[PDB]
Amino acid sequence: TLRAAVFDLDGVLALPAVFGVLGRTEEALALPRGLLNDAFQKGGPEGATTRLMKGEITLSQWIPLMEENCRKCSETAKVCLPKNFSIKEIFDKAISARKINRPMLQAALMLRKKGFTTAILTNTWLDDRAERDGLAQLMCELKMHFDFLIESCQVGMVKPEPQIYKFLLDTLKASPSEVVFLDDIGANLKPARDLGMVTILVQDTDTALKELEKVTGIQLLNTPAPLPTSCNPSDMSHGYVTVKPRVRLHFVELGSGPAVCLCHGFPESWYSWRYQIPALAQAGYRVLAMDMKGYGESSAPPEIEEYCMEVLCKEMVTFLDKLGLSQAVFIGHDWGGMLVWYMALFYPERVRAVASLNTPFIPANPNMSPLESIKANPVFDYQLYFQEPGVAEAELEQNLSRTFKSLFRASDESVLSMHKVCEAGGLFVNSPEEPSLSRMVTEEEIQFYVQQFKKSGFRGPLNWYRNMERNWKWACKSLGRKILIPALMVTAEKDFVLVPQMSQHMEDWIPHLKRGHIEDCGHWTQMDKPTEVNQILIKWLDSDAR
Amino acid sequence: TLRAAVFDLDGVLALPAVFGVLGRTEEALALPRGLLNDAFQKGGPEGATTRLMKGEITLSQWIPLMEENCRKCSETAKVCLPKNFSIKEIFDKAISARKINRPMLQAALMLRKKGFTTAILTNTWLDDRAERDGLAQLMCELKMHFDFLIESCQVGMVKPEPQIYKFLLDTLKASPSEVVFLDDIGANLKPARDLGMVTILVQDTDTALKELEKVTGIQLLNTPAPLPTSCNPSDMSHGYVTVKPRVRLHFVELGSGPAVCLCHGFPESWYSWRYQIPALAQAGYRVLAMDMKGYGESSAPPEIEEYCMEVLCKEMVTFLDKLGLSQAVFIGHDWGGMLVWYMALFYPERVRAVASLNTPFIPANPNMSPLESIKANPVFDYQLYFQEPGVAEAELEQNLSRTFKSLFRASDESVLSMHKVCEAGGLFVNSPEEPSLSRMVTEEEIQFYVQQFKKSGFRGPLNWYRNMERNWKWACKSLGRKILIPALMVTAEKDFVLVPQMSQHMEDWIPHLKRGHIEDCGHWTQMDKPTEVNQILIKWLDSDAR
Ligand SMILES: O=C(N[C@H]1CC[C@H](Oc2ccc(C(=O)O)cc2)CC1)N[C@]12C[C@H]3C[C@H](C[C@H](C3)C1)C2
Ligand SMILES: O=C(N[C@H]1CC[C@H](Oc2ccc(C(=O)O)cc2)CC1)N[C@]12C[C@H]3C[C@H](C[C@H](C3)C1)C2
Ligand SMILES: [Mg+2]
Ligand SMILES: [Mg+2]
Repeated sequence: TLRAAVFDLDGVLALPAVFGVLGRTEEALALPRGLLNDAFQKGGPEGATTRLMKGEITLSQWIPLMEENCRKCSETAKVCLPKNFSIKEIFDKAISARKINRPMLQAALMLRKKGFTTAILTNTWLDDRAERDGLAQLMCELKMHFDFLIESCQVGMVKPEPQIYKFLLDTLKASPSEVVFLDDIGANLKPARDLGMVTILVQDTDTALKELEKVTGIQLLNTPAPLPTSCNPSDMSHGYVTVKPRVRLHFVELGSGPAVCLCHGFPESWYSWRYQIPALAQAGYRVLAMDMKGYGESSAPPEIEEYCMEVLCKEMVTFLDKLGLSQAVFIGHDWGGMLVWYMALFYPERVRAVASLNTPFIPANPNMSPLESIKANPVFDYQLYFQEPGVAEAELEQNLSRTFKSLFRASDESVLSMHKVCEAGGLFVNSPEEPSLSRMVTEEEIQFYVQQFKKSGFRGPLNWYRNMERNWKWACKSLGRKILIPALMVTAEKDFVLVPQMSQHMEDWIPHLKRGHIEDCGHWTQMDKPTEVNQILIKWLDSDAR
Repeated sequence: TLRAAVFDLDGVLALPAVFGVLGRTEEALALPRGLLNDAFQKGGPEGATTRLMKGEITLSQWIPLMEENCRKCSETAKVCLPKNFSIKEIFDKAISARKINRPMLQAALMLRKKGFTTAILTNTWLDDRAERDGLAQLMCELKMHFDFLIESCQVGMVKPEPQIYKFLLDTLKASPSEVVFLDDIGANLKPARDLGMVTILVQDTDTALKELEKVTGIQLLNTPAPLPTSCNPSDMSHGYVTVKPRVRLHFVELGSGPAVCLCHGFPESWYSWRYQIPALAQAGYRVLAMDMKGYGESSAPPEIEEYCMEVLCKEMVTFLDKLGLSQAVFIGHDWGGMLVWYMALFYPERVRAVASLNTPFIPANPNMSPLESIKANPVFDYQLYFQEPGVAEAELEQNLSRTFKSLFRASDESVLSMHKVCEAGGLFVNSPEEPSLSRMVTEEEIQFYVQQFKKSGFRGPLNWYRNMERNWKWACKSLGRKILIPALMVTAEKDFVLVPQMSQHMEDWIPHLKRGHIEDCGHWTQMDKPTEVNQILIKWLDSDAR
C-alpha cells in the first residue's frame, strides 16, 4: 500500500540540524536556555523567519532582523549579549557544519530502487551569503537522488501549514495514506498525520529507519554496501568537437574543477566510466569522459592509419585546444591506458597528471619487432587474430548481445579463453550462444553497449590493434625520455592478460610513480570494483593533481 | 608572389627571448660574459641542448646536464659559480617572463586575413616542469592564429639544420621563394636564404615589420586596432543537455576556470557572443554560451507558457544540475539580461555573480499591470505588435536575410523605427527590401543567423514576449527581496530602447551594483563594442567573481 516516501532535509537527510547549533551556541556563550530559538521564532506567522522560509526575503536581509530579535529577547530576559555577537558568524559555522546523513540517503535510494516515489520536503531560504556555494553543493548532491525537491521558499508555503502537504500530495500524485513522511520536528508531522500519512519522528537515524523498514516491508538498515552512483546517458551533458574535417570526438561532461579526461578501453565506451563520473564530479573535478576515436558517437573512419598512436594523441591535443584546455589530467584503462602514457611522453605540457588502470607502461623494444614480442606471450594470441581486416569484425558484430555478455565478466565468471584463439579460429568457438548475465552488469547496461556498437561496429576499435609497426617506430623516438609528471599505476589482481607483474619494471621509466592495487579484480576494472577505483583515484587526484 | 609567412616564436612572437635572460643572469650574477651560452650550446649537434630540442629528452632530464655544463665551463674559465646557483630557478624566471608580442601576432593575423598561409617554426622542448602549464597556455593562445605550428621537439629536427626547412616548405605546399621567414638569430636565416626564401632578422619589432610590410605590400604597422578574436562555429565544442523530456539546451563551450554562462537576447544566438567567447576563455574562465530556449539548436516547443520567466529560470537551474555546476556567473544582454536578474532573485545560491548589458533591473509594478506600463512608453510599441501569435512570425520569417540585416545595425545606421509599429502594421513597412550591410557584421555572419532561424523560426523567441501577465504575477513574489550578490550593470549610450536612464533607480534594489558605460553603442552591444565589452566584463569578473 505504501508507494511514496518524503524526507525532511535538516535533521533527516542532513546532520547536525541547524536548530541544534542554536542550543550549543546558547550553551557555548552561556546565554539563557532557548534564547536563540525564541529569537528565531519571533512573531510566528508574521515573523521574520517565516518571511525567510516563505521566500519573501533573502537570508541576508534576514540576518540583521534576527539580531534585533536577539537584542529584544535578551533585553526582555534581562541579560546582555556577549561582546562581538554575530548571527552571521553563527549561521556560517552551523550551515557549513552539516553533511549528508549517509544511512538515510541510502535508505531513500533503496526505496526509490524498489519503485517508491521519493521527495525532499523542507523549509528553507534564499541564500545570498558570500558562502552560499557550500549549501548549493549539498543540495545538488542531494537532489539528484529524489523525484522531487519541494522548498518552502520556492513554493511560498511552510511546514507545518496544511497547504504545503496538499501541494506535496498533489506533486506526488499520491493519496495521503500512500506516503511515509520523515521529519525531526513533531509539529511538522501533525498535519501529515491528520491527512492519514504514515509519519516518523526522526530522533536517532537508526530507530527512524527501523520504523521505516517495518512500515515499508523493505530492508533498509544493515543492508549490503550499495554501488556508487551510475549515469543515465540521457541525463548527461553530451559534448562534440571536430578535431579535423573527417573526425568528431564525443564526450560526456560532469562537474567543475581541474579537467579530468577519462579514456576507455577495447571494446568499450564513455559509459565504461559510469561509476567514476559522479564520484569525481562530487570530488571537485571537471570530468570529460570520452568516446575514443572509433566508438559510440565519435567518428570511425575506416582507414587503419587513422588509429595509430601518434594520430590518436595528436587528436587528443587538438581536443584540448578547441575546448580551451591548456592541460587536463589523463586517466585511461586498457588501450586508453596505453594512450595516456604516450600522451605523457609526447605532450607533458598538456598533461597535468597521468594514471592508468591495468595497462602498465611498456616501452618499445628497439631490437625486437612487436610481432615477435606478441608471439613471445601465449595470452596475447587474440591480438594476432585481430590483424586480418574483416575476420574479427565479423565474429564480433555477428551477435552484439552475445559479444558483450561474453566479454564483460568478473574473475570467477570467465567463459572465454584468450588462449589459442587463432588455432581455434575465433574468440567464441567454444563459448555459449546465450551467456548468462555476469554479476557486474544488468541487461540494460549490456543493451547500451549493444546500441552503441550498432553505429560503427568493430572496424574502428579493432583498427587500434593494426598499427603495431607504426606505433613501434613512433614509440622508439621516446626511448631517451622519462615520465616525470605525476603518475599513478593501478593493478588488477585477477587480470589474466594485463597481469600486475607486467608493471614491475615501471619505476625505471617513471621514478615517482605512485601505485594502487585492487584484489579480486578482473580486466573490466571500473565496473568490477567501482568503489575501490573511486577511492584510489580521488585520493590520488587530491594529493597529486591539485 | 609572396603567399606564406613563417614566424619564429622566441624573440619574434614572444618577448623577451630566453637567450637574453641568459645574458642578464650572467650580468646579474657577475659571471664571465657568455658563460651561460657556452654551457647551453655545449657539444653542438652531439650536445644536451640539441637532444632537448630534438625531443630525445625532456626539459627536466636536461636541467642537471646543463648544470654540469656550467660547472665544466666555469672550471675551464677559472671562476666559481655562486652559492645556491640553480638552472631550474633561472629557466623558471625566464620562461614565465615572456609574453606574446602583440604587434607581431597582429601582423601575422593581418597577413592571414589577406590570405597568407602563416606558420610558427620554432626550436623547443618537451616541458615537464611542475610549472609547464604557463608555457602550455602561451602556446595555446598563439597556435589558434596560425595554419601550422612546427616544433623542433615534435618533428625531431632543429633550426638551423636544412632538413627542417624542407619539412617546412613541404608542410606549406609552397616553394621557397613564396615564403617570408622571420627569426631573431641570423644562423637560422642562412638556410632559408639558401633556398631563396625572403628572410627578416628580427631585432626590434617595428623595423622587422617595416621590412615585412615592404616585401608583402600589405600595411602591417600603424594599422587600425583589430577586432577581438571571433569564433568559427565548427571549431567550437558544442554541448547538449536535456532539461526535461520535451526540451534540450544547446551551448558552445570554451576555457577553464569559474563557470560563466552567457545569455543572449532577442532574436539572437550563442553566436552573438562570438567576440566575448575567446577573451573570457583567455581571461581564465569556463565560458558556456547558450542558445536560449527557442533558438538555434535548442528546443522550441510551440506553447507560450514554455517561455514564461519562471519556466525559463527553472530550466537554467536544471542545466546547472545536469552539468554538475553548483554555481555559475550569469551574464545576459536584452531578454537574457532580464532573465539573469531573475535568476539572482529566485536562485542566489546558484548564481556566483550576475551582470547585464543594456537590460536594467525593472521590478514589477504591483499596482499597474504590464499591459498598462507598455502603453505608457511609445518606444515599447513593437512589443504590442508581438502579442498576436502569428503576425510577427510571418513578417520576420518572410525574408530572414532582410530581417537580420535590418535589425543588426550600429547607431548611425538605423533603418527601422520601433515607433508606432502597430499603426504602421509591421516592423518593415517603410524599411528597404535589401538593406545595406551594416558596418558591424559581414555577409557571412548574417547568413549564420539566417541558417539558425531556419530551424525553428520566430515562434519560440516571440513567445518570450507573450507572458507579460504570468511573469508579472511571478515577479511580484520577489518585491520583498534584494539583490546582494555581486552585480554589474552595463549601459549603452545609444540604445534607443534600453536607454541608460531606465537603469537610474537600480541601486534601490541592488545597493552594491557596479556599473559600466559604453559610449557610441547601439542595442547590439557585444558586436558593436566588443573591445569595450570584453574590457568591462573581464575587469569585473577578476575583482568580483574570483
Ligand atoms: O588487448 C588489450 N585488451 C584486451 C581487450 C579484450 C579483453 O578480452 C577479455 C578480457 C577478459 C575476459 C574475461 O574476464 O574472461 C575475456 C576477454 C582482453 C584484453 N589491451 C592492450 C593494452 C595495451 C596495448 C595493446 C596491447 C596490450 C597492452 C594489451 C592492447
Ligand atoms: O524588447 C527587447 N529588445 C528589443 C529587441 C529588438 C530590438 O529591435 C531593434 C533594435 C535596434 C534597432 C536599431 O538599431 O535600429 C532596430 C531594432 C529592440 C529591442 N528587450 C526587452 C528586455 C526586457 C524584457 C522585455 C521588455 C523590455 C525589458 C525590453 C524585452
Ligand atoms: Mg528538520
Ligand atoms: Mg629565436
